Amino acid sequence: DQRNEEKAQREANKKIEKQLQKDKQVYRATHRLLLLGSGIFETKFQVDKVNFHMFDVGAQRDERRKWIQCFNDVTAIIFVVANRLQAALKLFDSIWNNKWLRDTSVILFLNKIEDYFPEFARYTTPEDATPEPGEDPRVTRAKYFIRDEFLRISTASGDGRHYCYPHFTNIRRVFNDCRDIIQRMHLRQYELL
Amino acid sequence: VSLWETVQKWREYRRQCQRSLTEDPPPATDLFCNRTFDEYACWPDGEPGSFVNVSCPWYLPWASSVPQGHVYRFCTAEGLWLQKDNSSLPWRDLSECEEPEEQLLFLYIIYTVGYALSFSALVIASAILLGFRHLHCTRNYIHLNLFASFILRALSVFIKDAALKWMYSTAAQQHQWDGLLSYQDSLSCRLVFLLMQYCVAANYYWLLVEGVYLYTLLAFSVFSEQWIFRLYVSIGWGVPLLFVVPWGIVKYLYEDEGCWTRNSNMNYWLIIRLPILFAIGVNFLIFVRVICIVVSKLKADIKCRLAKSTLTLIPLLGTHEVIFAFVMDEHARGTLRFIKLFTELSFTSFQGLMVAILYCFVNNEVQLEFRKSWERWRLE
Amino acid sequence: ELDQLRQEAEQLKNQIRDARKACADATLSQITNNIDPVGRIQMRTRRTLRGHLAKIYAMHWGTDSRLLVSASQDGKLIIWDSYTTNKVHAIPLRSSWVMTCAYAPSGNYVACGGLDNICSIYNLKTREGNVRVSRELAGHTGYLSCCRFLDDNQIVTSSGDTTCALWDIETGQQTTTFTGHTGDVMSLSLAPDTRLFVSGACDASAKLWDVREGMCRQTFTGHESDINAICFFPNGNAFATGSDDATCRLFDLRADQELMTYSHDNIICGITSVSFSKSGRLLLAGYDDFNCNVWDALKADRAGVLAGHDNRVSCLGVTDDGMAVATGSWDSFLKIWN
Amino acid sequence: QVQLQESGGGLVQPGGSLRLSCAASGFTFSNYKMNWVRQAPGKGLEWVSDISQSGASISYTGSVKGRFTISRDNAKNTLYLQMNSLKPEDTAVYYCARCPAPFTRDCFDVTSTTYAYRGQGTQVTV
Amino acid sequence: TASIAQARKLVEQLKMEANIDRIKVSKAAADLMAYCEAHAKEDPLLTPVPASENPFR
Ligand SMILES: N#Cc1ccc(COc2cccc(C3=CCN(Cc4nc5ccc(C(=O)O)nc5n4C[C@@H]4CCO4)CC3)n2)c(F)c1
Repeated sequence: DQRNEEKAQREANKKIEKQLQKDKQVYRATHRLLLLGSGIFETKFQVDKVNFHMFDVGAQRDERRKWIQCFNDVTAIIFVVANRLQAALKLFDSIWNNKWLRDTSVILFLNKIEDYFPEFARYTTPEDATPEPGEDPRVTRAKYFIRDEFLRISTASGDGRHYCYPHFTNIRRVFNDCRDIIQRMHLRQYELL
Repeated sequence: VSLWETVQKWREYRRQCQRSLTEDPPPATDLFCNRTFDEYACWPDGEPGSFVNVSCPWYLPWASSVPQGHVYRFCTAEGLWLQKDNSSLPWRDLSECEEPEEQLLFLYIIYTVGYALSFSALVIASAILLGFRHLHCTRNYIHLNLFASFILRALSVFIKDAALKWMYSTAAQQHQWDGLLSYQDSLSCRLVFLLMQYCVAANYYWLLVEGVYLYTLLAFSVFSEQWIFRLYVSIGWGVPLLFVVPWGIVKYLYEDEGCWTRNSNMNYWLIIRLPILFAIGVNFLIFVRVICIVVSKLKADIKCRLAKSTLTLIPLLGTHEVIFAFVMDEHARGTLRFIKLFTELSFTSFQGLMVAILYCFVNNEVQLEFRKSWERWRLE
Repeated sequence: ELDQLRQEAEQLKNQIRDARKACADATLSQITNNIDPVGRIQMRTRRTLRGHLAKIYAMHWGTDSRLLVSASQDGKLIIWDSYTTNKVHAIPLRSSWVMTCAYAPSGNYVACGGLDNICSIYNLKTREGNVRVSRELAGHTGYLSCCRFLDDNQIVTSSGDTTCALWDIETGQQTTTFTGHTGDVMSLSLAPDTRLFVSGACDASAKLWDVREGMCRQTFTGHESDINAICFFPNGNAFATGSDDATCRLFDLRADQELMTYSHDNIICGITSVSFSKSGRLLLAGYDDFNCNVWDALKADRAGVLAGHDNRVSCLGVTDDGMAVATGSWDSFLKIWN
Repeated sequence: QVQLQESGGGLVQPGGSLRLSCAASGFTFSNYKMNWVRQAPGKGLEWVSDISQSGASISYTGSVKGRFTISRDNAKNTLYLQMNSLKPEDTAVYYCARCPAPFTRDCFDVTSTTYAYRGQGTQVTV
Repeated sequence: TASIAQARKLVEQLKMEANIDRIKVSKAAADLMAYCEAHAKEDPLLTPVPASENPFR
């Protein structure tokens, strides 16, 4: 009889569809954070009762061109760095100028001079940001110069669909930047910008 | 002071003439002109050979100007009035009482064209949203519900427009149509007016629902999609029901006569105009908050982007409704309020055309869907 | 020994190129130009499956050609039913990115795997309760990209750490190990005898492998860019490969070289996933410019276009009897073509 | 197979210029954004410079800004790198490398875990 | 050093791929033509068929 097996199929279909509705609820409550500089480090935590599953990569063969392409659905790529700096600039340019990373806004972190970049002496320093007390003005100029280098590599054909956010080393700033990326993505949904 | 208040004062004088025909004592002589009412003057029981020089009644727009116009009708010695022929009416010297509408008809035409063009453009927009299916998101469900609200508002104004164009001045010219106009004020008048006001208030509440939903997706960022969509559907078709059903109960239990527009209470329109104006104020607050969010994200070229943002968001969440809410403060000054609200209703109802132009040309994903469908039709 | 070995290897590779040139007396198009083509074959969207949240990266048909396993990136393997547009089982995970999915040749086991290096095998019997990992095959050091069941007892896993290995289920260790590649490995396919198989590597070198040999038989260094697509011709002799350089170099094992290059001038984008039909004449390829262009096998003509999706396609399976073709794109839909 | 050959090498004095021609064949030269990657003894692989398919997008490493000159030959499918104002710490194995995908800008050849589209490399000892 | 080990494995791979036979490209194309002419009659998607046998209708 087709009727009994078809009714059982409808009942199982309704059960799996209610499971998919619960999964849709918990997935639209889920925000993802790719972290790069088992086989994956799923760091689960909540901030202000909002889910932020942070994902770090560990033991991986680092030809990144084949496993970055499965990260277009992420909300924010956290790109923390500290020669390593020039390779970080090249990797950030490759992430910024990929064909399928146009809708992924990259949160950028910094850490940590005259030999690696001899063009540092020809920089005009803005006083728009108040420095922390007890800091060398030369080190402050170098830090904001690294920020301006990442910003000029960002704005070099940035396409307007995603924007970088350089920061300096908490989690509250990560939450504020995730709110910023969500609100800018929804304003591009409603086309107000 | 116009023909609407003229016909209202005519209906009041008709009720007074019904009272007079209830209490009109004849004289003590059987040969007399009997009681009559030819729908222009309430003639009492007259005497033969007497020039009954009663004045023209106070419902006319010129009888208040010249109150000395005494209309004449001769009573013959056979119990009938002077007729002078059998083809015409009984003869009456009405030559002593002879001595805005075109602008009202022009307003009627321009909002008729506005609602018709908005109806056509939003049927097309609903066809786009139900045919492409890449536009099948939750905010697109909200926009489709708003477009359906505009379509039902166009249907409400089309079912209100029955004979308003061709009954423009035929009441005072032929009083058979004037008495039929008072017969037109029936339960169907109340039902059509209640449905139209219900759907206009529903359009305001769907504007509030879309504003609250957009502010929620910006600031709140907490949602369970099926329950939130069902709650917004329940609000968007429940609070117009919740403020129209007691409105109709107040109508049915407090109304004496008429079609219940501005009669005697201030509560009749206080119940219906407190939450709508409060909704317009909440929408203005949501507008100010969203504009501050856009200014914050823009400062964190400039004026052109801000102008494009506000000229996109005003057809979505209009401050023109706030301005016209701050213009037509009624306070029971409803004597010829038809112009006062039809200037509002004519300067509006282009908002459906504006949002149709927006969500059919300006939206880049919708334009990409048009280009994609054109490319697929070329490849087929 | 590096300089003289370098010169000897260059001389021997030039001898291989000269032997391929001597075998290449004429191209395949000039000798198969006399074949009258079938013509323009259009298709029509028949079904639309709506049960996904993230993008769809991989699908796989069944041997009954009635069921299919969909791999999303929310962590849910969803078994779809084709001709009744319904669902059978939904398989959850603790991870998210499911980079591969496979179906058993008898219809009893479903594989999965991603960056988490856990190749889980889900039984399709469900005796006591719901679905559950029977045994796990976590032995790789990189990631997992594509796996296909030979039989119900073992499965080969193309990994990302350059180590390809065959995995018996009940042992939990490597039965054999194939490390002949240099770069990453994206996809593989299986011949209909389930003995010989190939491996699409990311150094423009396709390698013929075998279980009983323990060593590669042939090597096809014909492409110019990385390879993201590879599939056998259904006789078990030839195989087509798809790369990102807008070409589809058709290869053959017994012909030792390439046969036909699908380099269209209006295509400057890559190829995602290729497959053949039951006959093998309809080259069903997955491109990057939002459509699946149907190509001819022997005449190299665009017989049709499959533009029913809205985003990048990632997987393209064909039924074992030529019934339907369901392409899984990044739009969270499964358009079934007929 | 993408065969890649270089030119030059040997012991050179600090300050003398030397050409670096990348003898490349087997592929369409006008559809890839090729680049240079050097490998110092005791240091990982690092990017040097690039040139686009047209020839406009030319960038350099921040330490060798202006002192190096990169140029490509579209007709004779080779890449001509010119070293000027040499420095004894800048000597390395100059690998002629190629970015993998056509008509794009993303490049992942800085990874030292055997990216198999780099050249065979020639040591230029400064 | 593992470079000499990779070099010896590459030499063994070259000898192992050089110790095989070579079959004609025209014979392979004739085999492909024979397979296509054999299975195009039974291919459902190639031949335009009515939707009665197709369960997707
Ligand atoms: N009695 C009578 C009568 C009928 C007809 C004529 C013919 O001459 C003229 C002259 C000028 C205007 C009119 C009009 C008549 C009926 N009107 C319908 C209508 N639409 C409305 C919208 C808002 C509001 C409001 O917010 O107050 N009220 C509305 N209303 C009125 C509501 C529905 C019941 O009262 C439209 C204009 N008619 C007459 F002389 C007396």
